[PDB]
Amino acid sequence: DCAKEGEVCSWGKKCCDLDNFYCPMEFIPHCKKYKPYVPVTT
Repeated sequence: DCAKEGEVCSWGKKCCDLDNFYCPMEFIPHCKKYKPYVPVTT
């Protein structure tokens, strides 16, 4: 079992593909697809 795209991650579950998806930092994070290659300060 895993959290698909748009599914609650972190406290909820672990995103099926953490490599292609990331878990946001909020009250109820949702699996979101991303592909960064040039991270910047923030």
